[PDB]
Amino acid sequence: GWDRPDVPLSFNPLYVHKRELSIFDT
Amino acid sequence: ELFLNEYRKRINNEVRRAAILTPTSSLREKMNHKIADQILDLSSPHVRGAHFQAVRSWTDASK
Amino acid sequence: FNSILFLLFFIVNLYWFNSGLIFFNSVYKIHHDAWTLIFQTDSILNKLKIYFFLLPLYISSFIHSISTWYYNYILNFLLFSENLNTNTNFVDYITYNTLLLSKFEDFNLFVYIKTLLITFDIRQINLDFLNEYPIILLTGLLFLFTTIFSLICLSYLGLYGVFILNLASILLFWLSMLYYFNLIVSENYYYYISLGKWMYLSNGFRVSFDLLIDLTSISFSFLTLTIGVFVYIYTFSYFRYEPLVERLILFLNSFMISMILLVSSGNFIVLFLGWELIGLTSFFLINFWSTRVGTLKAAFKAFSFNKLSDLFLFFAILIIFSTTYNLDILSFNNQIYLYESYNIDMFYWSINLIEIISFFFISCAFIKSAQFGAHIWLPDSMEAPVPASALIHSATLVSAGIYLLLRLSPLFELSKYAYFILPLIGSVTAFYGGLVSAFQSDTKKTLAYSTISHCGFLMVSYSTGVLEFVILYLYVHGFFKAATFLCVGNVNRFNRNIQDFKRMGGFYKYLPFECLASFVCMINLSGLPLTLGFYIKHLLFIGLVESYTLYPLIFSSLILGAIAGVFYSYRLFYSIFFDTKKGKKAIYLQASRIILNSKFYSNTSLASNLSITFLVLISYTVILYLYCTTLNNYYSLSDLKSIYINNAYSYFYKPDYNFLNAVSILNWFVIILLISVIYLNWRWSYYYTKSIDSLSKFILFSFFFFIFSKYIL
Amino acid sequence: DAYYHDDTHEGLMNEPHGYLTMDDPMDLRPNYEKSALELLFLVSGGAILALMLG
Amino acid sequence: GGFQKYPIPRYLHVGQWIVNKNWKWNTFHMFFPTAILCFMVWRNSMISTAKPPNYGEYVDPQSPVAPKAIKY
Amino acid sequence: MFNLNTIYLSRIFIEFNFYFLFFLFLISSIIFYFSKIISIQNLNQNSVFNFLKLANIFGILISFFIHIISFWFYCIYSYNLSLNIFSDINLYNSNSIELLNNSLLPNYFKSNITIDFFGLILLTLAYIVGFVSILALDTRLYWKNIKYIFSFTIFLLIVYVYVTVSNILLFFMCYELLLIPSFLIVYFVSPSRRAIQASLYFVIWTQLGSLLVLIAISYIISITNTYEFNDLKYFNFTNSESTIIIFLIFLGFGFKAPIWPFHYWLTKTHVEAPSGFSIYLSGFLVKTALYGFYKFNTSIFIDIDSSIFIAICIMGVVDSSLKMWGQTDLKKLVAYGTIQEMNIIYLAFCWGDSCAILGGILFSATHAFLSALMFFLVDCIYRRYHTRSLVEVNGILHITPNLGLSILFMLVFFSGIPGTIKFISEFYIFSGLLEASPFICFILMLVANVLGLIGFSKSWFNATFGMPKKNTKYLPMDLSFKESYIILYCFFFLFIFSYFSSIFF
Amino acid sequence: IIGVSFLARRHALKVGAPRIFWSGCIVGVPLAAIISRGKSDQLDELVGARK
Amino acid sequence: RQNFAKNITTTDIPKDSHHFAAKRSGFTQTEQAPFAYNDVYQYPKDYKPWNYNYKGNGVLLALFLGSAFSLVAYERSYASKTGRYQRKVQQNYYQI
Ligand SMILES: CCCCCCCCCCCCCCCCCC(=O)OC[C@H](COP(=O)([O-])OCC(O)COP(=O)([O-])OC[C@@H](COC(=O)CCCCCCCCCCCCCCCCC)OC(=O)CCCCCCCCCCCCCCCCC)OC(=O)CCCCCCCCCCCCCCCCC
Ligand SMILES: CCCCCCCCCCCCCCCCCC(=O)OC[C@H](COP(=O)([O-])OCC(O)COP(=O)([O-])OC[C@@H](COC(=O)CCCCCCCCCCCCCCCCC)OC(=O)CCCCCCCCCCCCCCCCC)OC(=O)CCCCCCCCCCCCCCCCC
Ligand SMILES: CCCCCCCCCCCCCCCCCC(=O)OC[C@H](COP(=O)([O-])OCC[N+](C)(C)C)OC(=O)CCCCCCCCCCCCCCCCC
Ligand SMILES: CCCCCCCCCCCCCCCCCC(=O)OC[C@H](COP(=O)([O-])OCC[N+](C)(C)C)OC(=O)CCCCCCCCCCCCCCCCC
Ligand SMILES: CCCCCCCCCCCCCCCCCC(=O)OC[C@H](COP(=O)([O-])OCC[N+](C)(C)C)OC(=O)CCCCCCCCCCCCCCCCC
Ligand SMILES: CCCCCCCCCCCCCCCCCC(=O)OC[C@H](COP(=O)([O-])OCC[N+](C)(C)C)OC(=O)CCCCCCCCCCCCCCCCC
Ligand SMILES: CCCCCCCCCCCCCCCC(=O)OC[C@H](COP(=O)(O)O)OC(=O)CCCCCCCCCCCCCCC
Repeated sequence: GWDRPDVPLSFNPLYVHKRELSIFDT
Repeated sequence: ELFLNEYRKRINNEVRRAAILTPTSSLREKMNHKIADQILDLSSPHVRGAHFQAVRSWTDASK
Repeated sequence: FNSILFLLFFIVNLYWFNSGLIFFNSVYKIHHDAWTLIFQTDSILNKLKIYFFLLPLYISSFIHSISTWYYNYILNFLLFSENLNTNTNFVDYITYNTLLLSKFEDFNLFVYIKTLLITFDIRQINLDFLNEYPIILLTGLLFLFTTIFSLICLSYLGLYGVFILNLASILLFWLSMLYYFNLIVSENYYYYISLGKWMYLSNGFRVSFDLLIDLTSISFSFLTLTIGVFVYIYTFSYFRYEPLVERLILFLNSFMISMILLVSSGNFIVLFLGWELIGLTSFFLINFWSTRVGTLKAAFKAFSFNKLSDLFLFFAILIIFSTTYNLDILSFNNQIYLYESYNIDMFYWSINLIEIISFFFISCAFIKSAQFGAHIWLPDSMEAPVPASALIHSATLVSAGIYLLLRLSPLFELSKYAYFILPLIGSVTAFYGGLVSAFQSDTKKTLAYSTISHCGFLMVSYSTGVLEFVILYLYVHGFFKAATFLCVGNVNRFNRNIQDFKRMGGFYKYLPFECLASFVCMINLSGLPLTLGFYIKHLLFIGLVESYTLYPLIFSSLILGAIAGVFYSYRLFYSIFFDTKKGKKAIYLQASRIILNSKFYSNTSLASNLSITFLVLISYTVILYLYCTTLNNYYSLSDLKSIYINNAYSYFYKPDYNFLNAVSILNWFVIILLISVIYLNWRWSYYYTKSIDSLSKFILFSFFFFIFSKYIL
Repeated sequence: DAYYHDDTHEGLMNEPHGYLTMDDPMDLRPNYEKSALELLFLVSGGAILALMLG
Repeated sequence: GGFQKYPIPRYLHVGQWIVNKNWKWNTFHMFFPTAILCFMVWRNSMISTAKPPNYGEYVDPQSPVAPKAIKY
Repeated sequence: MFNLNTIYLSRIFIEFNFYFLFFLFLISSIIFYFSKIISIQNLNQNSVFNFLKLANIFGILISFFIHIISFWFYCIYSYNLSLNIFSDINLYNSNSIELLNNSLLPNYFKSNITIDFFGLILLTLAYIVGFVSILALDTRLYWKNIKYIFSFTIFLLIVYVYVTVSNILLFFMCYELLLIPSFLIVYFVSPSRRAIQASLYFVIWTQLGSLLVLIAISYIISITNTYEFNDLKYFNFTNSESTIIIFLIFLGFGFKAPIWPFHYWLTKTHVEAPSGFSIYLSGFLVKTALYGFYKFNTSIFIDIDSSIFIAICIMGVVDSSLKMWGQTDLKKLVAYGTIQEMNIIYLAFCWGDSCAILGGILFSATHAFLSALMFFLVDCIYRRYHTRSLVEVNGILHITPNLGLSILFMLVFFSGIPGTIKFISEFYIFSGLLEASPFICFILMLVANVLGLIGFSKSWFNATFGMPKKNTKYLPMDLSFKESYIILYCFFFLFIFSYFSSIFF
Repeated sequence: IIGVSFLARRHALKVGAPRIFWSGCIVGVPLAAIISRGKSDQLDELVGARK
Repeated sequence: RQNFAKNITTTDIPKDSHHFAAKRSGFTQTEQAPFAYNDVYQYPKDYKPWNYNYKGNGVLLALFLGSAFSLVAYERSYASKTGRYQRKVQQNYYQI
């Protein structure tokens, strides 16, 4: 019924790094 | 060495032929003959199937 | 320059040439060597008459001579070889060959044209020719090439193009497989085909690419192909309106062909190839949702286990090759008994050769069949779409170990390790899977754990050692597991990808076909009295051996696993369909709108319903055929190529009072469990007192009915 | 289904599209890397056919 | 049932919701040539196919077809 | 039916292909030097750089075709020579056929050419890998390093003399000549700044082994004044001399062909070297050492236990396989894979001249092609996605489907599926090792094909799959025709070389 | 096979359909003949008539 | 960067000069000057970017001729191995 807006880019949310990627967790 | 390996390959092919031609009944009875003895006699010590080296003394190489 | 005139002249020339050919043939027969005396007579009038009346023959011979001269020149030019037989000059050669007419001695134009026409005649093909030469290869190659080329050319073949092409190929393959299934299973027909010398594997060795279509191969091949046909028909509806339906369809076809190649393998190299191919294609199917990395973790888990199994299988094959300088399956099966007495000198222990080879084979078989310990990947493999899950868990991925055991049975018959390990692990897996499935709440997880339990039962059946019982169990489990998987897939699609039935309730009306189809499929799958699936468990308990040291644990685990079927079947069916409505209001309201009321109304696909119905019908027919072949008084199964007789059929033909009364214990255990799952109340209801009253009525009526039936008549 | 949209009317059904490779269809460079690799493939195949097969 | 359709870039050669108008002729010209190739492969392989004797046939042990042991 | 025409055609083709390459190189170099006062590119469409690129590419390619023909002639010649020697049993008859040299071109370095199957396999690897690497280095050569367009032609000439000579000293000199061009390429063509230190590490690590091999050659030459490589049959080295020679030879050639612990230089150089030169290094430059080790150890009689050398090779395999998991850098991961494969190949040569050499040669060929494929894929990833790290690269398949498909098929080939020369080589080596020492064979197979394989596959699968939501304005398009056909040719060779005549394998 | 493949390949080109499969048929007819003739000529005794 | 010449003489570049039009009247005192070159690339109709768009028979003919040459060469080779000027076809051929 309703004309839905095109699928949101929000469906895939960009992930922003906030913590160091330790080399001990490679 | 390749010729002995060829003997082993030929006897294996003959065993496959026997398996296909002869039903499982009497198959072992007919195999317990020249064929089985040759299969055992062509074992690894006598034929170098896939081993890196066939450990042969100079007398064995001459033979 | 008229087409009609050209055609008329051509027809006249044809008739004239045919008449001249007949005349020359007759004259040549009369004058075998003296025909020249009249043909090449020095008389000018006779020479002119002969040339005029045989002009079509003479012009044809001239054209043939020119063509032969040019062809010989081309061959000499290309091959730097010899001359045109001799060094005849062009003029001498052409004159001699044109004057020579003996080339037409046995040639008749009408006969030649008729032979060319009848060459392609299809009336000639006969069953006897098909029986001599298997057309299974022609259709399997068709299916394989169709899948490969469809994968490559996706843009050319849209959704509909891919579907129709692969549907045609798979239907032809299945029909041919169906035709040869009757001959292979009962008529003692099996084929050994070779495509060529594949690779060199030693200084002078070269293994050929060979296929073995035997009873052992066909049992798995026909089951996988029959399940795959309907899974293929069903997938186009399950993945309806999805971005990537062609990819899923082609992945399913790839996995099917990989499993078919594995089962119908003529030597260990082809077997290993098929092993790796099923592993890789199962990985792709599990990782179908490539965008998500959560799916990649399950795919990588399955990949690691598959690589471990590949290591074990490769090492076992290497041991076999080192012992016997041969990789042929038949040769190995018929030779292993000679080398049974041998031992292998390892690091610090002298291990028995049969024991070590069987150890590696059983390890890889357990990993791929999801036995206890190595089953951790199977629950996580449910991330795949339901068609892929059904195909892998019914008869394609989880039966690879069973196929290995059946194909190399002569090896394991002389294996102490196999004797000790197969029953114990099989029973433990059966119990574990059954109980976990009973306590499970998700549909796909429940089916996965039920698959684990049935694989354990298959291992225990092989331990008993009746290959016919193992094959029957495999067929029953595969067919009904696949059907139940399809039904739960429809249920999940309706419920919007929520696979837990805690949010499912009152779906009987919204999915009428699924409810009844699931009822039938589940009663058959879970071994229940008066169903096609009761006999498999009955035969397993008939054949179970009693000389084991851990027999107490084995038998108790088997009993618990066998009874566990009832709980999971009841929970799944009741909670999905006839329980109180637990799902979100939207699921029901979106479909209850009056505007939708129509002759076309349905929450599933008509093609899906037809596919499930045909799958159930064909499974019933095939299971009945196998039961008649094996369990009938007249044994008409084809040779299994095994010399180990277990004596288990004695308790199926002439059971004694002890065993007859022993089976009653399990029968009544199942009866009590059914009564519990039916009449037991866990929640307050308006019908609590009336439910207790109904239980009392049923008990008393059962007693009186038994009294009248046995004594009063 | 209830409200299925036909392909002829669905504006988001895609016909075959996209560029097979990164090479520009209309390129003015006399580039020969593709020709060199095609020649390598063809000569290898021809050598197999004319020297090795059979 | 399925996910909502979203635009796909034209430049990208991907299979998302790809439908071909000429799929009928494409299928016709992809099926029959494949069938001919498989027929050629099948007739080539049939030369190296093995089958056990029929119902009324027995293998004579002294016939050439019968298996023969290696003669040293 | 074999005739002298085939013999002379084989010899003439082998001799004249070298002079074809040399004359092409000489003409190209003369043009380059005498066309410009300063030998650098003129940044215009009419530069001589285009002509030099054309000449190098289609000299290598045409010489590769001629090498195919000459290799086939050699195969026929060697097979029929063995038949001629073996067939005749009469005591009066003996095969003594003497060939007279042509009067057109001279014998380079006054040496009679001798060709073997391993040498020609090495030469074919040189041709193909050099072609791939030159195709890769086009974007790297610009306006001051154009002089390095001839590096692969120089490599081809050096390798040709290396594999078509029966002289020990010329053999050693050809082996040692490879250092300068490779060092210059790494030093002047590598974009990364760490390449400066990587080049020094490469030079020092390889030169230590070169000095070891030099000491061994000095021992052989000083003791035996001969140089014909066949007079060693009539001279026997004492036990001490033989053990010293084998130790020096093994260690020196293992410095080049990476062995544990001498692979630090290899990792550094592969990480910091041009993506186009890493292909050539891994594919070919580590196998000249294997060829030299094979020649020397099969010529010398050694009466020592090879357990220590086998242990070194197995330790290298285990070390590389265990470290595969912890690499997020695709290039370093491929370098560890190269170390593993090279150590397996080297292990294949630890039983003198036994049948293990066949598996070693086949594994050398398959590793060359597989490493070329892997490094080329890494090159494509790095060039279109401006990073070769797993953390920065994800979801390649969804933006570049062809590249993701190439990665997946590369992993499948690396896994060693049947129908591939990789599988055939693994089968040879493991079949021998099972009888040699079954428990060691089990440990090696387990580690390499499970733990190392899983570590290798983790990073590649993580890169291929996922969802590339980052930097949507800078995403690349796809593989080009050049890259696609290179990948296809690598796959085609890996698949079809299994049909090569089994006489030599 | 060759004639029908040529005609069908022409039709596929006309209607814009794939034709590399018809090309494969045409190319492989001689190759299939070579393989079959070589297999027949080889003195290899599979299960069947002895040489 | 690239230094090749765009304007080739082997053929005339396909183009459309009507898609973009340059303004030539009615300007304002704040509007930028128009552009001189406004031709766009025009592809041939029926060009499909998703395949090779190859319509030649050269490759097929080359492969078929190579296969035919290989067949005839093998025939001659077999005759030479058997020591005959031509193959001696037998009356019956069996499986093998
Ligand atoms: C984009 C690519 C990206 C690559 C990089 C990424 C790589 C990794 C990821 C891979 C996955 C992603 C890429 C895949 C998607 C690509 C999408 C795409 O581009 O779509 C367009 C692409 C091209 O079609 P199109 O663009 O519409 O039109 C192209 C032209 O119109 C066609 O013009 P034409 O009609 O004139 O045809 C020209 C010619 C095609 O010309 C060539 O390709 C030149 C080949 C030179 C030789 C090189 C070695 C070949 C080795 C065998 C493989 C043959 C090639 C087939 C492809 C590989 C296998 C799948 O066609 C033929 O004649 C075919 C015959 C070839 C046989 C040659 C054999 C040489 C000797 C080999 C060794 C000895 C064999 C003994 C056998 C004995 C008997 C069994 O889509 C396809 O059509 C796919 C075709 C796939 C192959 C099947 C068809 C050929 C079958 C040949 C015979 C074998 C079958 C059984 C025969 C049985 C009897 C013997
Ligand atoms: C698990 C991994 C899986 C990976 C794979 C996944 C699947 C991937 C699928 C996608 C990729 C593969 C399939 C698609 C490939 C592309 C097909 C295509 O159509 O592309 C269009 C592509 C692009 O089209 P284009 O831009 O127009 O370029 C056209 C070409 O430049 C040239 O076109 P053209 O029209 O100018 O034709 C040129 C032709 C010119 O053709 C001709 O000249 C033939 C006609 C004349 C015959 C002679 C007549 C003489 C007397 C005169 C008679 C009157 C005139 C007659 C002619 C009139 C004009 C027709 O010249 C040649 O071909 C030279 C070859 C010569 C050496 C070999 C053949 C001879 C052998 C010895 C023969 C001895 C007997 C004869 C003796 C003769 C007397 C000495 O063109 C081609 O097809 C070129 C061929 C090479 C294409 C690439 C092939 C890649 C193959 C990859 C295989 C990978 C295998 C991996 C296996 C992995 C297994 C595990
Ligand atoms: C002691 C005598 C010798 C035999 C030893 C063994 C004793 C019997 C052991 C029975 C264990 C059965 C475990 C079933 C677990 C089911 C879990 C599940 O799915 O959820 C619950 C499902 C119901 O699922 P539901 O979804 O409807 O609701 C679940 C509600 N909650 C979660 C709140 C519990 O089924 C049941 O509730 C029935 C199981 C409980 C009743 C068990 C009665 C046992 C009667 C034994 C009779 C023995 C006859 C004599 C001979 C025996 C030996 C031959
Ligand atoms: C001579 C005899 C016959 C010769 C034929 C030789 C065939 C050799 C093998 C060819 C493989 C072709 C693969 C094409 C893949 C195309 C891309 C695709 O599918 O989508 C990728 C999908 C999505 O692709 P996409 O939609 O982004 O892009 C498609 C279009 N392109 C690629 C051009 C841009 O990505 C993936 O997730 C990777 C999936 C890979 C799945 C590969 C499965 C292969 C299964 C084969 C089974 C064969 C059984 C053999 C049994 C007998 C063995 C002896
Ligand atoms: C004492 C004797 C000394 C001999 C010294 C040899 C001198 C060599 C001088 C080379 C000059 C190169 C430029 C010539 C002018 C090109 C004009 C042009 O582009 O128009 C197109 C015309 C014709 O083009 P076309 O369109 O007709 O294409 C067909 C090409 N042919 C004729 C070759 C079949 O000229 C050419 O295409 C010639 C290309 C020459 C460059 C070739 C590069 C490949 C490697 C060989 C280089 C030479 C080294 C020696 C041979 C190899 C070793 C044996
Ligand atoms: C691994 C170390 C780090 C990497 C750098 C590599 C350096 C070491 C390279 C290998 C050198 C050889 C070691 C094994 C020697 C085996 C034979 C042996 O000595 O046994 C006693 C041998 C063998 O004796 P035998 O008992 O077997 O038989 C002879 C017995 N008699 C004599 C009693 C009849 O006895 C000797 O004759 C003594 C020889 C000693 C030689 C030691 C010096 C070698 C100098 C040349 C190489 C120098 C390379 C330096 C490189 C740069 C270093 C920074
Ligand atoms: C019971 C099986 C049910 C399923 C069958 C599915 C179809 C299988 C394919 C058809 C049978 C093929 C094998 C024939 C065996 C044979 O030679 O059988 C023998 C007969 C002749 O009899 P004889 O050889 O005994 O004299 O063969 C023929 O008559 C050949 C005529 C052609 C047969 C069909 C060929 C199909 C291949 C594709 C053709 C494409 C044509 C062009 C399209 C544009």
